[PDB]
Amino acid sequence: GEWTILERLLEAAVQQHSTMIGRILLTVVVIFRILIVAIVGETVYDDEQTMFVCNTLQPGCNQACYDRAFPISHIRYWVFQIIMVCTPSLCFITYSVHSRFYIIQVVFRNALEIGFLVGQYFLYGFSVPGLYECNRYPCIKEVECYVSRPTEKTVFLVFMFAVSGICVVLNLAELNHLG
Amino acid sequence: GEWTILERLLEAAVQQHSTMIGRILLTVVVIFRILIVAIVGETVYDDEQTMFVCNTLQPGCNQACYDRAFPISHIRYWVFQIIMVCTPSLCFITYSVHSRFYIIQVVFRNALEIGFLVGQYFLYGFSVPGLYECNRYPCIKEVECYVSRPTEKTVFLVFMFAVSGICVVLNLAELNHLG
Amino acid sequence: GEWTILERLLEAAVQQHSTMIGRILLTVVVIFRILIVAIVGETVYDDEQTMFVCNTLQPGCNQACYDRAFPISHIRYWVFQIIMVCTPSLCFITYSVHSRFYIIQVVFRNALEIGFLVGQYFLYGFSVPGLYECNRYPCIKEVECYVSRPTEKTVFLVFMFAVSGICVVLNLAELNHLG
Amino acid sequence: GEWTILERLLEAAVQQHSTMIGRILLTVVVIFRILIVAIVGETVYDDEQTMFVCNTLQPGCNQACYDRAFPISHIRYWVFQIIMVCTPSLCFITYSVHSRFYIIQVVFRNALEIGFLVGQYFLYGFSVPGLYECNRYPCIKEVECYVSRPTEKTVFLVFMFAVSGICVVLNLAELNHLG
Amino acid sequence: GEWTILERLLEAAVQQHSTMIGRILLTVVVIFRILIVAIVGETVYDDEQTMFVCNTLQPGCNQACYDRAFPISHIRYWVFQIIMVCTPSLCFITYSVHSRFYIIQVVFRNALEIGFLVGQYFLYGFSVPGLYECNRYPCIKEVECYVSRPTEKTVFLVFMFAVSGICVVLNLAELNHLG
Amino acid sequence: GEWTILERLLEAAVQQHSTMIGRILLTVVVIFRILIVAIVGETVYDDEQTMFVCNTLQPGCNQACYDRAFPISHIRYWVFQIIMVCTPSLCFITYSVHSRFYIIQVVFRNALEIGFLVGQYFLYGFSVPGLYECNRYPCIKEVECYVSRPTEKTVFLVFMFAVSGICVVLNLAELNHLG
Amino acid sequence: GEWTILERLLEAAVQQHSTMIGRILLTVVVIFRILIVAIVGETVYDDEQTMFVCNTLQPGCNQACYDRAFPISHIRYWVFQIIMVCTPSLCFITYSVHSRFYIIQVVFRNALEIGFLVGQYFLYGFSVPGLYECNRYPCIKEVECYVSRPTEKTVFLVFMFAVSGICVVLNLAELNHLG
Amino acid sequence: GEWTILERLLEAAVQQHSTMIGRILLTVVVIFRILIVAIVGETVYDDEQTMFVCNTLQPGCNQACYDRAFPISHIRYWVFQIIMVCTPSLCFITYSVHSRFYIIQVVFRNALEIGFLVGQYFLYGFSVPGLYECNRYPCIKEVECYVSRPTEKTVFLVFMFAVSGICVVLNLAELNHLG
Amino acid sequence: GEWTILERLLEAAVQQHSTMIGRILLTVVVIFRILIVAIVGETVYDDEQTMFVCNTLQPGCNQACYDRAFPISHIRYWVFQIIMVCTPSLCFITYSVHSRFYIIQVVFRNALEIGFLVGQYFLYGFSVPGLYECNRYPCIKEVECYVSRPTEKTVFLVFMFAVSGICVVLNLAELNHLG
Ligand SMILES: CC(C)CCC[C@@H](C)[C@H]1CC[C@H]2[C@@H]3CC=C4C[C@@H](OC(=O)CCC(=O)O)CC[C@]4(C)[C@H]3CC[C@]12C
Ligand SMILES: CC(C)CCC[C@@H](C)[C@H]1CC[C@H]2[C@@H]3CC=C4C[C@@H](OC(=O)CCC(=O)O)CC[C@]4(C)[C@H]3CC[C@]12C
Ligand SMILES: CC(C)CCC[C@@H](C)[C@H]1CC[C@H]2[C@@H]3CC=C4C[C@@H](OC(=O)CCC(=O)O)CC[C@]4(C)[C@H]3CC[C@]12C
Ligand SMILES: CC(C)CCC[C@@H](C)[C@H]1CC[C@H]2[C@@H]3CC=C4C[C@@H](OC(=O)CCC(=O)O)CC[C@]4(C)[C@H]3CC[C@]12C
Ligand SMILES: CC(C)CCC[C@@H](C)[C@H]1CC[C@H]2[C@@H]3CC=C4C[C@@H](OC(=O)CCC(=O)O)CC[C@]4(C)[C@H]3CC[C@]12C
Ligand SMILES: CC(C)CCC[C@@H](C)[C@H]1CC[C@H]2[C@@H]3CC=C4C[C@@H](OC(=O)CCC(=O)O)CC[C@]4(C)[C@H]3CC[C@]12C
Ligand SMILES: CC(C)CCC[C@@H](C)[C@H]1CC[C@H]2[C@@H]3CC=C4C[C@@H](OC(=O)CCC(=O)O)CC[C@]4(C)[C@H]3CC[C@]12C
Ligand SMILES: CC(C)CCC[C@@H](C)[C@H]1CC[C@H]2[C@@H]3CC=C4C[C@@H](OC(=O)CCC(=O)O)CC[C@]4(C)[C@H]3CC[C@]12C
Ligand SMILES: CC(C)CCC[C@@H](C)[C@H]1CC[C@H]2[C@@H]3CC=C4C[C@@H](OC(=O)CCC(=O)O)CC[C@]4(C)[C@H]3CC[C@]12C
Repeated sequence: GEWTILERLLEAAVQQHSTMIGRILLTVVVIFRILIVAIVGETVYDDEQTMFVCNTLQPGCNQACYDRAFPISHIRYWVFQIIMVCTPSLCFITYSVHSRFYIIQVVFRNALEIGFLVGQYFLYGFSVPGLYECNRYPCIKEVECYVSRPTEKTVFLVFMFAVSGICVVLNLAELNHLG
Repeated sequence: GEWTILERLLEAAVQQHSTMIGRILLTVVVIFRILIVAIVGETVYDDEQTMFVCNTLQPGCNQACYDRAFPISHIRYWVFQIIMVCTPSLCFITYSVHSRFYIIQVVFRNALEIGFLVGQYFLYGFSVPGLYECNRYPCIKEVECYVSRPTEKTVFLVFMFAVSGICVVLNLAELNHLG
Repeated sequence: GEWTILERLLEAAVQQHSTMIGRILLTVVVIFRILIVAIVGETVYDDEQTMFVCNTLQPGCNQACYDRAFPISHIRYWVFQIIMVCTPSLCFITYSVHSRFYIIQVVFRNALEIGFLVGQYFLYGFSVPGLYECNRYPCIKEVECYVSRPTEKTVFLVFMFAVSGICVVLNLAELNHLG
Repeated sequence: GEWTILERLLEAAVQQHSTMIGRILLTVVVIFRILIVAIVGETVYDDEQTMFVCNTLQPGCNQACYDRAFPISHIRYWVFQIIMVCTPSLCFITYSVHSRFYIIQVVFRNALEIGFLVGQYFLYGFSVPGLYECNRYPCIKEVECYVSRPTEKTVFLVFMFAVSGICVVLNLAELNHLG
Repeated sequence: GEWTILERLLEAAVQQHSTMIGRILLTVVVIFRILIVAIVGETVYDDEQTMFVCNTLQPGCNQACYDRAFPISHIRYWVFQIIMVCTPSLCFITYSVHSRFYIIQVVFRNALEIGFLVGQYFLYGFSVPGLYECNRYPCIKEVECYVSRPTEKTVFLVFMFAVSGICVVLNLAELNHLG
Repeated sequence: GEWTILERLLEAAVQQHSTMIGRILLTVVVIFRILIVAIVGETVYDDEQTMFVCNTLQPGCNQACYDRAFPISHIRYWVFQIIMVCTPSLCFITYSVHSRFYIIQVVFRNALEIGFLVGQYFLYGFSVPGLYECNRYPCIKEVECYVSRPTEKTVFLVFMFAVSGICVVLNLAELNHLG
Repeated sequence: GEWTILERLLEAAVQQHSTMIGRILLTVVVIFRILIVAIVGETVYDDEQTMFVCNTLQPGCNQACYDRAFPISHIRYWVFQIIMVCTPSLCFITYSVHSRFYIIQVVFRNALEIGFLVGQYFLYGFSVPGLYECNRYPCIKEVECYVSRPTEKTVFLVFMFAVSGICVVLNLAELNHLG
Repeated sequence: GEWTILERLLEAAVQQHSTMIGRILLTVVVIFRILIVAIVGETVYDDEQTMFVCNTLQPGCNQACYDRAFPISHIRYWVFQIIMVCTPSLCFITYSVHSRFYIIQVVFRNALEIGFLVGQYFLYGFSVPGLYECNRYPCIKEVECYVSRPTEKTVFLVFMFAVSGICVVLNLAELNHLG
Repeated sequence: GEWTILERLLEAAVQQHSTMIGRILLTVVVIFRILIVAIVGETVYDDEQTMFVCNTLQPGCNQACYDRAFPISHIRYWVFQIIMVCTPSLCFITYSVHSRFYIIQVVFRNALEIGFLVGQYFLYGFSVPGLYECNRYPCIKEVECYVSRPTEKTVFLVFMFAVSGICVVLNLAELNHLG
């Protein structure tokens, strides 16, 4: 992934006036989200489908049950969330050199943070179990499948949920501050 | 992929005078297309032929049915589209330092955007199913094949179609603005 | 891993006034931790699950016993520790350009160093043996499993424990210096 | 490996006053060690365990005999040696901007060079044979194993020993020069 | 099978006085039962467990589901029935050379014929299907298994049931004849 | 197969008065049917299911398509026909020692010969092809299967049909002779 | 097995004077033991070691656990018992043509019948389970193994125990008769 | 094969008056044909299709090329020839107990011997080579196949041709003797 | 094995005058040797080389170590011994119909019995262990191999040694009787 283009864009997008809460929120976003996703998370989800196995002899059942158990990977959801959260801060380049803008940005950023947090709760939950039960064609009746590295993905889920809750609390604090 | 050469060329190609609609179009192109293709999309289509399987014993039938089901990969079509869309904006370097030019650029950019959107509709459609039916030599009669990660590629297709429709609407808005 | 973003952040975060002990601690952190993790350690833990084998015919027992023997990889724990240790020094950017701060930073850095050292002692220990005994479902009764590169991971464990003990001694020396 | 961080640190660490012998030693270190390890040596030791085979049917005997024959890889020992040798020259950044220092640096650098040369002689020797005899559990009695690319690793061993002997001779020449 | 010992015993056991119905019953028994079992039936049930397959990867599930689907083979039940039916006629050798005996023999032969016919109805039924559903340990949940030569074993079942019904009708005819 | 019991029964069953046509029919039956089935035919149909293959990866499709292509083996049909044809001649033992009988025997033997000849025509035909097309569950759509020793089974079919036609012509000749 | 030599020897050994109980015992021995072992039992124990499987990857563990679970096959024990029981009746040929002898024969036959019945109880028991637990070298710790055709061997065990108990009761009846 | 039925039939068929040449012909037939086919030849052609291999990956090509190279096995042709040659001598049982007959028998026996000798020359030839070239569907273009035990089948072919030529010479000698 | 030819020869060879000890010896030979070898022993040694395995990857090492561990099978040694022991009793047919002969026969029979008993002690011993150690070419150094059915072959060895010792004691008793 070409993270240096996003780095240079975020360097040119952090020149806008911000409050204390906004700078604490940017510090949490830079440290607890970007460096961890861009350094640690890529290799964890590397052998997700290679080391996914099911107890059957039916061709094509592994693909069906893997696609049914993990519709979207965690890492790609987090990368999309990171890109979308910083979008309101990237519209400053277009709107500047070319206080209502600040309020609109804050409102949109709060709505995005809450939407992504709720979507993360509904998509995944709080844990990744080590077994899965599958009843999708072409598999015959119900079969059982086994997952790769479930403990380290439960740890990743819990850590990301905690960081997103912190950023949501700071967003609501600043929203109350504006009034 | 060497995306930093395109970055430096687009940095030297965005010095041309543009309208408000043109800057909104460039912002949508930079955010919703380049960062997602250059960060997220490369790894999704990595095991497309390795995890493609068919129910047969005939040598060479997997290659024939994979080539018949996916004549061109989605990711390479999107990269070519990204390069071609920014071509009219890259001819400014040749035509400058060396308002009719602006109008010609707008006309060509609208024609390219509509051509690629229609070609994307005719090549792929709106969904990627999880099964395929193949009747190509050397396969005997019709055989059935199974696809890798179909839900996340339906999600990618829908997202790209929405972004291309937004950029087409802005292109027609600016075309009407010029008159 | 994108270590150059952390490099540029640590270049912009080392402009704070520091004592002699703090500069010796930063030199030990830069040399004995970052260059070794960022150059040497990545390739050692590359085939940890591919070259992990157990003596059984049960599908899914390799995944269960590998997840039970190594809940979190050493390399990811060390990367997270490196990021967290430098966090108090990365809050200077937010708190500066925007002596109590120095004392609070020292207290938090000492607490983090001791917490990570104790957690490393409780998670892993001092050696990595070459055999493992597993009694987790779906494995039948107890089975025996064999580990990849155990001597070079015992060497890595001992080296990291020695460096962390040195940095803890310097942190307590500076804490006594402040009084 | 992130060799550009070490490059930038060595660029900022070569601003210290040095003698003629010290500059010849730095030239030999830069050319005959860093460029060869950082360009040529990484790919040679890539399939060391994949292309290591033994004549047996016992599960887990390949891991035991590979770990017994190569406790530490040559390439990682050389990288650690390169980092440690340049450490005395990297303490100048801390000790400068913040002739006894020069003498202490020379003494420590000579001790490190001799220690690593003797350790390299005792760990490996002068050649890498193409056969190995193993009598480690779980292997039954003694078994025979075959090695990958032994001639090119004997060539690498001899070349590195010659370069280290040259740098040791220059270190003792400068030590005599100081008196 | 040593059928010639039974042949010589039945040659020495058919010297007893019998009625017309008893000789018709012996003719049906000799032709429609002994020659067909002793010539045709042995090879049909030769690959019953070798060509029995189930859709699973679990060791030991084939043995469990084959033992659950066919507790006793058809051919061995028929051989035991043939031996037991001729037992009352083989007690004449002991009771002769050494009309109440004739009546007791007829009563016992009728009871045996009806018992075996009812047991054959309850054990097997009228058809052998080509699929089986198994939920026995160590198989996980329910699995599906496929049978070898089901049409020719349905034909064998129907033929044997018809012959046994004919012999039962003749036994009841003679029982009524005695009064 | 225990053919010597049938031999001894046919030796004790050929003591009945017969015409010239009946003795020619018995000679054709003894030579062209019993010796060939009892010597030559057993080994030809030994590997019928072992050397039967289909082009698929579906478990259980070989059993389904083999059972659909050969509901009853040729050799077992011929053995049953041989036993049934000689049945009217085996009722002489019961009816003798214990000319209307001769006429009834001739009528029943002609009816059996014609019934078996017509059934052989409808079951099999005149040739055994080397390919088969199968569309039975669990096979997906239509698959193609290959047969073992088809030329030698076409030769066997033609030879048996010719011999049965000769015996039918002699049976009708004797039936006309009686009037 | 050459059962016709034993047949001819038992034909020449049954010319001795015997009582009513002795003839009933010989009838039970001839029918319920010899014909069933010589016709039915040989094929049941044909694939005992081929269809015996264990859940392991260790070479040589199948042989060790099969030899530990079935030290002597049931069928060979029954054949030896049949030969030994008829031995006292086969010494009449030597002692005749060449009432104390009759009494000695009865005493020895009763002792043999009781010894074999008790040995059968202690060797096997009353049932054959479908699972076995093995802890014999070279198997690692305890492993689990699966048995072939356990229900039909429990049926065989029960039938043989019932017949042996009947023959023991008749032997003790005749022993009391002699006084 | 049940050769004892043919033995007993040939014992009852050699009671006809014969000349010296006819008895020499019967001696050659009994010794050089029946004992060798009935003792030696059965096991040679046992693994003809199991040990027949071709250099391809196409399913079903082995069956096609084996059926094309050996339309009828040598051993079955020889058994049929043996049965047919003795047929004229087996019609004596029907024609006797029930010199023109002798002449008709001699004429038919000579015609059969010459027909079978010429058919053996045209079907097979004089040698069995060790390679075969096959261009039959489903094989792609021409493929090469390898034969099992070719030298011992060339020896068998030559021996049988010599014996058949001797019997043909004796048949023509006796035909000339009759005139 | 054609044991009925030996049966008929031993029936025609037991017409010679013999003493009481000679008839007891013939009874022990007929019962405890011929019926057990001809009924029980053939199937025990059926899978001796198929179920013999060694822990290696070297082609041809199984054949070498099996031939080194079992130079001659037990069953073939016992069959040869049975044939040779009865040879002196088979020379009576030649020497009769065509008391010094009796003495010479007794002397030769005693010498043969003692020679075979001593040879059996030196060839095999008293037990068959379950492991074997092999150091024969092409095996590399020493390897370990595992044996099939060792307990039932130790039982067979002990039983045969006991019977041979009984027959040797009776032979020496009769030798002393002659004087
Ligand atoms: C996360 C995905 C699924 C939807 C992403 C939608 C974005 C494309 C949204 C989120 C932030 C939104 C922007 C937030 C702020 C505004 C400012 C608004 O203009 C101003 O505040 C300045 C001019 C004025 O004062 O009216 C125009 C719309 C815009 C750009 C919004 C348009 C819709 C945006 C770009
Ligand atoms: C997407 C693929 C399949 C075709 C790509 C074709 C391009 C090579 C096209 C699209 C944009 C086009 C250019 C758009 C604008 C013009 C300007 C035109 O010149 C001017 O407007 C300036 C001089 C003048 O005023 O006449 C000369 C042709 C050119 C470069 C066009 C030539 C053909 C181009 C390069
Ligand atoms: C390692 C993981 C599991 C927890 C990481 C928690 C961090 C997010 C902690 C460790 C360092 C802490 C900071 C260390 C120093 C302080 C300074 C404190 O403010 C000051 O010293 C300046 C203003 C003043 O003088 O009060 C406010 C809290 C803060 C940022 C702390 C908040 C909590 C932080 C960021
Ligand atoms: C290779 C591994 C196994 C051990 C690496 C140990 C290093 C951490 C050693 C080697 C070089 C040593 C340094 C070489 C020079 C000196 C200078 C000495 O101070 C001075 O010369 C300046 C002040 C003065 O003049 O006293 C303080 C110790 C120090 C940093 C040494 C401390 C121990 C160091 C850092
Ligand atoms: C099929 C299996 C499960 C049970 C087999 C039981 C047999 C052992 C049965 C069936 C036939 C029975 C026999 C049928 C006839 C009689 C005759 C009866 O004696 C007489 O009729 C003659 C003396 C008299 O007139 O009393 C003594 C019992 C006996 C042998 C019966 C005893 C029990 C037998 C042998
Ligand atoms: C081939 C299969 C499917 C059916 C086999 C049916 C047989 C059991 C048939 C064919 C020959 C038939 C027999 C042919 C001749 C007669 C003679 C008939 O009696 C007599 O001719 C003698 C007494 C008299 O003169 O009436 C009684 C029926 C019976 C035995 C027939 C009964 C039915 C039989 C046995
Ligand atoms: C089942 C296995 C383990 C041991 C088999 C031992 C046999 C060899 C036993 C069982 C029956 C026994 C025989 C039973 C009867 C007698 C009769 C006895 O002589 C007589 O009764 C007749 C002369 C006399 O009246 O003394 C001599 C011993 C002998 C043959 C016994 C010797 C030992 C025998 C042969
Ligand atoms: C080898 C296969 C392909 C054909 C086998 C045909 C047989 C069935 C042939 C060969 C010998 C032939 C027989 C040879 C001798 C004669 C004698 C002939 O009658 C006599 O010689 C006696 C009465 C008389 O003198 O006319 C009637 C035909 C018959 C049986 C022939 C009929 C046709 C037979 C049986
Ligand atoms: C077991 C194998 C390895 C050697 C087998 C050798 C046999 C072929 C031996 C054992 C018994 C021997 C026979 C035992 C008895 C004698 C009798 C002897 O003649 C007589 O006693 C009758 C005439 C006379 O009184 O001299 C001639 C040799 C011969 C047949 C012996 C010749 C050698 C024989 C056949």
